[PDB]
Amino acid sequence: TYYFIEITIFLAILCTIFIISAKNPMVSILYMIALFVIAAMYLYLIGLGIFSLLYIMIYIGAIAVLFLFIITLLDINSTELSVKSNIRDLPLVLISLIVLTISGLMIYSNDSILINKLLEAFGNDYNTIITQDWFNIENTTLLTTIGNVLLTNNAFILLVLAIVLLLGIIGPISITMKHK
Amino acid sequence: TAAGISLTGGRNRCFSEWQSFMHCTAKTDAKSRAQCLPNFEDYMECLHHTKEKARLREIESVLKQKKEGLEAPPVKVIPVKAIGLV
Amino acid sequence: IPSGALGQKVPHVDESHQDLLFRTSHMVEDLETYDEDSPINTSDANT
Amino acid sequence: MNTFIIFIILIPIVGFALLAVNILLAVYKPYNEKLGTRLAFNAAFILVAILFLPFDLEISTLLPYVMSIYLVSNYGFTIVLLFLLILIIGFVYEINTNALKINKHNKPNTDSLIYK
Amino acid sequence: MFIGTIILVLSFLGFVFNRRNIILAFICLETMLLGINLILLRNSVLFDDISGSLFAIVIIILAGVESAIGLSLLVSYYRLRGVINSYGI
Amino acid sequence: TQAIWWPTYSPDQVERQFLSQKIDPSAKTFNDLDLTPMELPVSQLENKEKTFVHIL
Amino acid sequence: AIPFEALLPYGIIFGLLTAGGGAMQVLHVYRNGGVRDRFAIDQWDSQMMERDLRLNGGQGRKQVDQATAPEAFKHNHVWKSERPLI
Amino acid sequence: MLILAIISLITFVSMSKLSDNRAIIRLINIYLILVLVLDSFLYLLFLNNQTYTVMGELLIFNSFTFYIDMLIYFIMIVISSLYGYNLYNNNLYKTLFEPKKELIILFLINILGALLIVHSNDFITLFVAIELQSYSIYLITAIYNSSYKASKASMLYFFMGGILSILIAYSINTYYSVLNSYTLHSLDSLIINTLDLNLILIALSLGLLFKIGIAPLHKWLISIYENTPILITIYISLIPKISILSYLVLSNISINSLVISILAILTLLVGSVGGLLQIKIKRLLAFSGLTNAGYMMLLLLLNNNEFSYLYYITQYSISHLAIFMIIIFSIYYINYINNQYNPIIYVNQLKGLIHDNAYLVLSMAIVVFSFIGIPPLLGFFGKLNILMSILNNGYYFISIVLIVASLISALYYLYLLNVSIQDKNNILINSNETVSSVLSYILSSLIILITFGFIYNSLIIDIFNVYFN
Ligand SMILES: CCCCC/C=C/C/C=C/CCCCCCCC(=O)O[C@H](COC(=O)CCCCCCCCCCCCCCC)COP(=O)(O)OCC[N+](C)(C)C
Repeated sequence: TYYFIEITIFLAILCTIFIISAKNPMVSILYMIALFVIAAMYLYLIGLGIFSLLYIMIYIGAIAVLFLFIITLLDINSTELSVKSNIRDLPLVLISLIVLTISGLMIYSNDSILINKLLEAFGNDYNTIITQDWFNIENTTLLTTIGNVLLTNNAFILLVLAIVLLLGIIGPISITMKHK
Repeated sequence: TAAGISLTGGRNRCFSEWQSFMHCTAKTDAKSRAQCLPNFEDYMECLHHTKEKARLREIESVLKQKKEGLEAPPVKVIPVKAIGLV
Repeated sequence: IPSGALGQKVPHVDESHQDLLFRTSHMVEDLETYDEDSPINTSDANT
Repeated sequence: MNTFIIFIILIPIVGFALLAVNILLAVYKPYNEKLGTRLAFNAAFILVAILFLPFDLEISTLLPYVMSIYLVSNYGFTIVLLFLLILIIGFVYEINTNALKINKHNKPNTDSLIYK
Repeated sequence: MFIGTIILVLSFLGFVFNRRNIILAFICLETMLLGINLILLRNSVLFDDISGSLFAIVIIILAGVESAIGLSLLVSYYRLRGVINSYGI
Repeated sequence: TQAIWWPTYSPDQVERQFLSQKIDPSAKTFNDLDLTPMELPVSQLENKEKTFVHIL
Repeated sequence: AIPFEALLPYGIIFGLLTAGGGAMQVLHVYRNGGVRDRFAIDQWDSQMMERDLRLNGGQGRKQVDQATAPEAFKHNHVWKSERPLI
Repeated sequence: MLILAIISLITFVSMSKLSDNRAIIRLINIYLILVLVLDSFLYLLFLNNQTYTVMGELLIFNSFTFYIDMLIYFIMIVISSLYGYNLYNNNLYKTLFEPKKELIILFLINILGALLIVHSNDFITLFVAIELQSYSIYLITAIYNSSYKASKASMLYFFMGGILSILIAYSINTYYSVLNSYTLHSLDSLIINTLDLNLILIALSLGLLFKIGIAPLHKWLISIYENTPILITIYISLIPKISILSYLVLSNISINSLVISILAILTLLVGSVGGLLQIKIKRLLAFSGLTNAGYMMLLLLLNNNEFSYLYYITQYSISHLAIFMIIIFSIYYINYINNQYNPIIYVNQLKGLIHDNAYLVLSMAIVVFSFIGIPPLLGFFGKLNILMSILNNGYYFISIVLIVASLISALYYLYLLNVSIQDKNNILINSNETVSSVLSYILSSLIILITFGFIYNSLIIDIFNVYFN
């Protein structure tokens, strides 16, 4: 049970390709819900069990529900993935795939050197040593510290965020009412 | 801010190297910053472990080519079922 | 002749530019009449 | 290897088994008579699920606070009070505007009977 | 960093070469935000701090609000045109 | 697949597939008894949509 | 008055959940070795449980009380080596 | 005090009827005036470039940012006067210039999000404020939803703002992955030498800059500015420009960058020669904004650019504001009103404007020659003080490209003049109803600033010398 992270990486690739090539618009949206589940798997896998259920609650249970709710009672035309339509795209898809992929891998590195910048992204092989220290006396888990720092050090960010939630109330109402 | 706050609300893993670098930067003005280059280096490889990865690759390159391998007090691996068995 | 900052021929836009041959022309989004919002083009829009 | 994951994998085994039992067991035998544009909708239908989400995002924003409630005592309390009241004002916007109503288009035609 | 980078890149290119409908563009936007989340939360775990977790919990809420705003924007796009084209807006 | 209660394919049926219709000429067909058998063999609605109402 | 027949399927629901809870409690106590479960475990108490598995010798929560620790206790100490996190 | 206005306002607007909207805007207009007059004495806080950080190194308040918020309030007073006052009392201008119920809500929320960018110190304050102002521009674009062009423009602006917000988020977390930090106060003159922060900080600046309309990705914004109605587009052209540029000028993370110099050369080129053969007045008027944002991308390369910036900002703001208000006024004299949201489109429709209200053409000529940079007017000293910073700091090819770009851009500025001073057959003699006293006084104030504002240059340089040094 070593290669779990590699498996989630591969399954996420495959799920995005099934997102962007799908018969029916909501077959594509169910593949997105599956990608959210693969994400939450990776987040529990890395050690963040809190966030995975936050993803399942907020992204799956509200955003995907809103999205499916939109696709139901609105009319959306769709062409399917013809080969006549989209292999005119493929040479720039290949060039931009390799370039954007390498370039996203580039900025984790500090060299003057171009491909020493690149292959330090693959210098991964060393197993981190986890030590126990007995300095912490209480059950401050991660949600507790998020609640301490949203509320003391970044209280202003929480209140500007309240203004953003207010805007998310006012705006959709203001569009779709047709006042008398 | 949340400058040095860790997941448990304590100090993070590289807090002490950062606080040494800020102790450096507090008592210096510019034109005199070239002397707190080591503290910053100590901070950066605290973050990313670049020099330790280089050192461990240098030692693993040598232990791969030995027929003898390891003549040392070795290290044991256990299953999680057997931490205090014997 | 109306001119267009380089001495070019530009169209004088009267009310006679929104018919149904001027409907969905081939053009740049500049130098194009047939606006989609016009009191002769909507003309019982949500009825 | 806990008793948590046998559940996660075993509930599908329950389902896969039962719909197998029926598909394996029952008659298919269909035909034409057995087998068998778009409508418009009011604004409150789409509105209930669009404005649902900003209240849901507030309810899970209270969730970091109510776990940290002892540590931020007297101070995070007032920050949360201000947060809640800022969102109560957008809610009183929403119910003063009568947004979520679907209202009936035909009245008793109140206008009186005059003559000549 | 690999999973977040590749979901962001594949999500971006699926957004860019979308010619088939409009809601693929929405869901490719949301999966881009997911990939940004993945990269940041991994960095927070590796650096032993909450501040990446702070930016991640804030960008969750901002992604939700942008989905609500933009889908009401699509509904108002649809009000006057009872059809959504396949080629795009 | 035959060892089931549903009507499985017979093995002598692929055998009959290679065989084909060779009919007796010294017989009497449909026109004996007076019948002849039956033989085996986007741009304008967008703009009309532009005058309807879709959200009330 | 009271229909016994109406409340008998409630009686079987009550009995099934009662017998399930009782059988499950005895299964938990048999797993622990005669004591109750720990229903909310800290990071501190997680580290304390692995330390006591190290100290008692093999057993789960045998809970030795000895004066001074044994000989193999100084040598059976564990670090955890976690994979690259690709 | 914006927060007070929003909190008060949505409470008050939910209970008003739609008959009261215009008067509500008048109220807010006067409110903002007394926030300028009664509260600007806070400039005394910022003596000798004393800088504060507020909310735990979260917001940064210096005198630069104080000037930017004063400028944003002045412009909001002008724009809210344009919505809250009638042009004429016809049954015509009531069906043309009509505010929605929730327009001033979105205005004040956007002014809030625009202030929290310039006042920002950390990256998550920057992010949250960028999305606050971005959602507000989405909804200000989409609020006149009975319009095909504005609906299509709001959808386009949603997707193109979503990409360039995810690029900013990628750059921020990419900066976080190499430095356990959120501040650019972290950088402090030594880290930049021993660390390659070039690709990070330049990708940050680029993702911020493509929302302004810099040159490879300019056409989508020109289409949004042509498709929005004439009152909305004077606000959404100005406010993201001055907010995002006032962020990127205060934070000097692209000093002597080769990419920003490439895109500044390209911006000056494609804006000058892009709007030459164009016949719509908002198109013509938006490529002017493209060039004048290029002149700011130039100052992004600079260290210590706060005079040239702030002078050319209030220059461009007054000139921009006045040239949109003049073509609001010319709608009374055109022979052809189409398109209720956008009643004047083609620039040949103002053709006989010297024979009907010649002093409107005097107004127009003054602000157009200040766009060109003619020395008695205020735009000249803006271009002059930009050149004094470009040449001081070694950008010699950039200087000649600036000069050629200004010469090419003078053609389509003067094309407005060339159209308006011309013969027309049927001229006005006698018109019964008058333009708004309150609202033509604003245009005259904006002209008198442009013409006679060179008087106060030495006063302004002395007050500059004390509060920023
Ligand atoms: C009761 C008063 C209430 C407050 C009124 C404030 C309104 C804000 C309006 C902004 C746009 C209108 C232009 C006004 C320019 C003001 C120049 C100035 O003074 O700005 C200063 C220099 O600006 C700089 O570097 C460069 C600034 C460049 C200015 C270039 C335009 C020149 C011509 C117009 C300005 C002169 C008009 C004077 C007309 C009598 C920098 O900030 P301060 O802390 O010293 O401000 C203090 C102003 N107080 C005392 C009135 C609060």
